[PDB]
Amino acid sequence: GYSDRVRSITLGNSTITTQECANVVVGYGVWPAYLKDEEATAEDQPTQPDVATCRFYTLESVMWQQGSPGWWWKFPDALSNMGLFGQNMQYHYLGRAGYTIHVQCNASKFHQGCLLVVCVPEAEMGCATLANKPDPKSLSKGEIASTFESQNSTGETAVQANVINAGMGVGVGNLTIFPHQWINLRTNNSATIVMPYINSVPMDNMFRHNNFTLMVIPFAPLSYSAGATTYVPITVTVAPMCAEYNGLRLAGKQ
Amino acid sequence: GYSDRVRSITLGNSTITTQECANVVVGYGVWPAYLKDEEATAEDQPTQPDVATCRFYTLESVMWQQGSPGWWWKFPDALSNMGLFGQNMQYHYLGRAGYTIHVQCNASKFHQGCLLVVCVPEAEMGCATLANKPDPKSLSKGEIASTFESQNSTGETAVQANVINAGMGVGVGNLTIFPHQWINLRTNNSATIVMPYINSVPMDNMFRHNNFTLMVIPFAPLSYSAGATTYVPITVTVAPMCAEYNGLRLAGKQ
Amino acid sequence: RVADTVGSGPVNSESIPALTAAETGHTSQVVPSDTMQTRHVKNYHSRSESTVENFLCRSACVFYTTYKNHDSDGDNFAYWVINARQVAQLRRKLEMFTYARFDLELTFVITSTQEQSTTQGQDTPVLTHQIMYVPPGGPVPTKVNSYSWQTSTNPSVFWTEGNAPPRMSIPFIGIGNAYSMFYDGWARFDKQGTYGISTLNSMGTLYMRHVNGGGPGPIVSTVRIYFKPKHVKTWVPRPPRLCQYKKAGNVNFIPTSVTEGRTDITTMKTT
Amino acid sequence: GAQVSTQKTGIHYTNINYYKDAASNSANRQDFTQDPGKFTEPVKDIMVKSMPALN
Amino acid sequence: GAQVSTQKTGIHYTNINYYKDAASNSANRQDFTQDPGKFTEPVKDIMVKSMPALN
Amino acid sequence: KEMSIEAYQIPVQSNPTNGSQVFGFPLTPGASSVLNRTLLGEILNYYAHWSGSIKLTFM
Amino acid sequence: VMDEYTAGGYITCWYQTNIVVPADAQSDCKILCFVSACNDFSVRMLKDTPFIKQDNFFQ
Amino acid sequence: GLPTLATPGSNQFLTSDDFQSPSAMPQFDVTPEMDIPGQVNNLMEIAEVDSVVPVNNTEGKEMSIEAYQIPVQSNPTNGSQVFGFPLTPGASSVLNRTLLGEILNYYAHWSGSIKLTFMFCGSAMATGKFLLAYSPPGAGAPTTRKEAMLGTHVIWDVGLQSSCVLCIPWISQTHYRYVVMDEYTAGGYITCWYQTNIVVPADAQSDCKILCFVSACNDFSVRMLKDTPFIKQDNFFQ
Amino acid sequence: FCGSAMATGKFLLAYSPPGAGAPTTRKEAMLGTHVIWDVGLQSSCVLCIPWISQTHYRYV
Ligand SMILES: CCCCCCCCCCCCC/C=C/[C@@H](O)C(CO)NC(=O)CCCCCCC
Repeated sequence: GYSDRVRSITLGNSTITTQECANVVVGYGVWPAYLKDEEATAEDQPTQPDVATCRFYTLESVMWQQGSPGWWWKFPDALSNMGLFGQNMQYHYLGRAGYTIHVQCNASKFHQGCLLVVCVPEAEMGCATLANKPDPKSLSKGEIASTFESQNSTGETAVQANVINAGMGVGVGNLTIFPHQWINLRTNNSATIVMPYINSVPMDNMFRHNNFTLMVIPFAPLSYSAGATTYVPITVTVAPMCAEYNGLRLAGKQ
Repeated sequence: GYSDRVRSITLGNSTITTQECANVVVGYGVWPAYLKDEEATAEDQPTQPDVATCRFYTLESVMWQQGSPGWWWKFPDALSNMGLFGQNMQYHYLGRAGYTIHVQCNASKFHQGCLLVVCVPEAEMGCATLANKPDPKSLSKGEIASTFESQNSTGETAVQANVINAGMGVGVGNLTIFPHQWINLRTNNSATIVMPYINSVPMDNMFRHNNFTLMVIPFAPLSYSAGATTYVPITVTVAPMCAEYNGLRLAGKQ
Repeated sequence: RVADTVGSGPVNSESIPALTAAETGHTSQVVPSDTMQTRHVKNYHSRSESTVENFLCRSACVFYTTYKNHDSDGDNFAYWVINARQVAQLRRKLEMFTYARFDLELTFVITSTQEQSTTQGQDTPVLTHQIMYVPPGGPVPTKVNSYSWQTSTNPSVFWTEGNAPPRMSIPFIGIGNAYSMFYDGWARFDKQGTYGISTLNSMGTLYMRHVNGGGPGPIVSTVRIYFKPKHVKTWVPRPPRLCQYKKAGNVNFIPTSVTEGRTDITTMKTT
Repeated sequence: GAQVSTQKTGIHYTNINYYKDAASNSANRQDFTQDPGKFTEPVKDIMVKSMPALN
Repeated sequence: GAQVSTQKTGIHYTNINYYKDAASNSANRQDFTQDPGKFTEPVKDIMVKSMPALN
Repeated sequence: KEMSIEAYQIPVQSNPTNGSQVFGFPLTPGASSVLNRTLLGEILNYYAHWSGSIKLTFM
Repeated sequence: VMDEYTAGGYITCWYQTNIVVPADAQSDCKILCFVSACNDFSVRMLKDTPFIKQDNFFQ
Repeated sequence: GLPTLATPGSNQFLTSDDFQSPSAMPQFDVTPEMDIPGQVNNLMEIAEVDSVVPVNNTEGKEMSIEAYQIPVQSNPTNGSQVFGFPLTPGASSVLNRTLLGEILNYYAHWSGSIKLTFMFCGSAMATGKFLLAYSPPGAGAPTTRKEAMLGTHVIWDVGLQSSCVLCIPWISQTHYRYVVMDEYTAGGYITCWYQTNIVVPADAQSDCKILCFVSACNDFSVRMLKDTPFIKQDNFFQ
Repeated sequence: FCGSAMATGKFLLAYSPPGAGAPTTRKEAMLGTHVIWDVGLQSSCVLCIPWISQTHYRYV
């Protein structure tokens, strides 16, 4: 009694069910796990919240439309405001963690469209204006998704959001090297990735560095005939995995 | 991970996939194979093209309509113009071969209709005019399907195409003794038969004799509500199996 | 070495090697043996030349400067802040990986040219240069002769024109367990200020200068720096740089088309 | 105290390191490791080619 | 890990390959193979000198 | 369309005729406006010789 | 590079059986295509990409 | 002649090379080695030694011995701060010039734990409890005894043991930190506060002085050699 | 779920222990114990309120 669509994931007080899936993409084949004494530098004992932090936080939803170019969410921060995760995140200088990203979107057998769900580690972005650097608010808005554009972005300090380049000066159609799954309304329902901690250092600050960005770009525009339900939302749900923290002190960010 | 609908057939550079099927009807239980030294008369060594000839040739398509009475294709000839098969067929006096017939037609869950796909060996047909014999062009038009009628055919040298008798003076509803499968839009998608060499002689000429005729007759008329896609094509794909040839010489046909 | 081909005959099954679900994100391990008949072919081809090591291990110019043999006020020496983003060639190569780790093979090509004057009776001796590396924090030179050129600790190279180009080896001097090619982060914990790789960047300056003035006639020497990664390690592949580069300190770019266009979606006559 | 390795052919070559810092050594090109399973099939679920990705 | 080969006379010489690509090696001149039967006597029929080429 | 994300969208629809062509490009992965700029294309453009089989997946 | 000596052939796609749709369902759709090499693929001869140029040192 | 192919780097002069070379004085008989006391093998054995830190390098005091005298006294309020400086041993006006600082300034990379020792130099009749604390970089710098206390700390009571050893542990995103001041490699903040005001009897000095010593722990190390920015020169000396 | 077999949708069923107020946002509610129920062929989802109390029993 099963279908390689069926699926039940549980972490803490949260639980995910999948009535339509492919498989589950797992980072670079590497499954997340706690930092070993052999790869560590911080000598103080780390905190491992566990259940209190490694659970499923569900960000604000977004509406998909026939013109929607795409969306993205920086990650170390985005959960900066989620329960005890965001907290341990404010009281500590260092932290490291893996994640279980689950993008959910559903239509009917009569709707059609296709989304690309990827996890770009170290997604440095360019500025709309060659001479400057894009301001923080343009880079990430926490749980509020940021948007790509179906054209060139404009001046001052915004990000060069034109989708064709994912704001990174590359060919949008090549993002497929990073961990990803496709949500093809016709056969899909949800996408699930398991990003492990990926960085050139055992641990890092969480407000100063975004070790990866989730992007949801539609390659096959949404469509439907008149009469069909017109509002098709997309919802991102993420869960920290094996979060450790070091260097405790007062809270904030400089 | 399977469905008795799923299906992948490969011969040469060609490959067939079946997302919706029943099974695969196999001749009279007999699977095609090369002529044994014990059943042979021609003493010269035969040619076995193999890959070059035993592959999938896909004939011209035909449009199914709410009135379509049916179609048929004589076979030894029909492939008389297909690559190296047709060639070996022109340069040799004798030849024998089996086949893998695959009729494909697809509609939506909202369309309905039902086709009968059969392989009538030795399908001798009558003339529309009692006193004469039906001319060649009326019998077969190579890759171009011939048509049955929803009434009596007329004069000169045409074939008595009225469907109720399959132009053979029998009850159309009894063709089911010959190898066949049904394409019931509601549950089907394709039909596949494996006709072995069937004849009263180890080998035969290929331009003078049609050892069998494929017929596609609709018993359940196609229908659909307004708005549904109106063009529903049918496509025949056939592949020679274990073709041998004897008596090489110049090419043509008397 | 590459995998050789397997002999394939005709098939008839419910097995669907031709159909999958790309939505999976898993790439198909489909060989030609499936979906078609094949002969047997013992393939000897080797991938030896596409190894990360070989892709990078080749000297490449990363920059170069100038300085005169003469000039009052000192001021006739040059410097350059080590970094690998001022050149298009190599940058794009290194930027095909997010993180990398490697040793570096430094090779310098020094040349001198003489400019027009009125000066006469010129019989110029050999030219000897000095390239001095200055780790970050070290005292930097001010004039062609400030004490700091003693290099009592800073390593440097002395070279006489006419000989084989100078060369040294540098170990993996990174602070972290690897070099970072990109950095979606800031310098300060209040996201104010510098954003980009430019923050991880900090590897000291390189100082060049003539040791001897040669003659009273005006001369201008140029130093070319060549990097060449060795013993390489690479992690997390990335889409090659599509848009042209615009700045050395950031990712900034101006939007570029995915490729070039053709007449129809059917034109074989490619652009 | 040298070492002999095979050459790149379709015979070996002797070699000794003369410097104390391993960074001084030449690039190791006789290397040949490879794992595509990271980039392709990074699914937690092993997929049989003959089977469908949905059942 | 060197190798000694005889010289061209009417005594040997030691030798070591210092490079990793066999293409870097010197020309092999100590070679001496030879088959004239390709160019002369390429007949499917062996001919006896004492005999005639027609009988 | 090379300036838009539509460059990747192959058009398909209901037709009143059979056999119509959908698209076509030459197996010239290295210098073809279509392929040359892919992951495979990009890599190829750093070399001069190539050999092997290719996988084209359609969704 | 594109050398007729080393021509590679042609890749084409055709309608085997027109796209059939019920009422109130989109007739036109889109197909995506992905390219990649098989386990017998290889490359030789290193060279700079013709894809990245430059005019002065960056800043 | 054995066939030779010279490679780049030939006839080159690399300050930090290391080859054999001909002796200008053959068969020279060197004077026998003696056994002088206190031999050093590594510059670290130096930096593991304590030296006084000029914490009160304030308003002209750097010219006097007072630079090392931390002021402390009886207060009419709790929580008042005693002092504070950043964990930037390499380029900090306070530290950089110590034994540890001096050594550091000859390198560019550093890693390890630090020992800050405090010595109370008030009358034996004086009492008081202090809160020595280190707050890693991330949030601002502590400005309350609270805040400071949410960090790594030790509460030092001044009993017969007049010397307290706080111990700044190594806590960084990276293994090493630049010796220069780079915000990427920020080091955090070191602060000290009154846990319980200085209590004194009659006829005993209210104000006293605390001395502070810095030194490295057994896990400390350094990398990348470079000249000190501390010693200049204009012409050859005479 | 008793809607037409052509209908779809994902729901978030959640239980938040007493202590703070009552959730008034999908967020807040989601910080509690929950299950996200997608309506596929399995039309019946089972949330399961676990026993969590300061005391063993609770008054009726
Ligand atoms: C006489 C002898 C003179 C020798 C002079 C040696 C000079 C040092 C040359 C080092 C070149 C390293 C190149 C590695 C690339 C990294 O720059 C990049 C690339 O995007 N980013 C980054 O900057 C990565 C961040 C890592 C920070 C490392 C800190 C040392």
